[PDB]
Amino acid sequence: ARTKQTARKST
Amino acid sequence: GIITCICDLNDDDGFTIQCDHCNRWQHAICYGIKDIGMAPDDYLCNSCDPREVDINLARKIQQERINVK
Ligand code: NA
Ligand SMILES: [Zn+2]
Ligand SMILES: [Zn+2]
Repeated sequence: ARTKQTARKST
Repeated sequence: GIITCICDLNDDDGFTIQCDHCNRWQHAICYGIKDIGMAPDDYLCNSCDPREVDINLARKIQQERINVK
């Protein structure tokens, strides 16, 4: 299927 | 880019999946899809194809996300 996923990261 | 989901809390939760038929988006977690790997090749939302799905749980999860922002 078609998906959208947002990743939030901190370095 | 319209979110229409069974929780009736249609803001972006960071992981959405697009219905193959109506092209509206759902929260994957409301449909029990915990990660991309759990998403099937073919996918229809509950409006386009009624399924057994825990609507109260979906609302609970999304309402909780909103309540702790
Ligand atoms: Na369905
Ligand atoms: Zn939802
Ligand atoms: Zn649909």
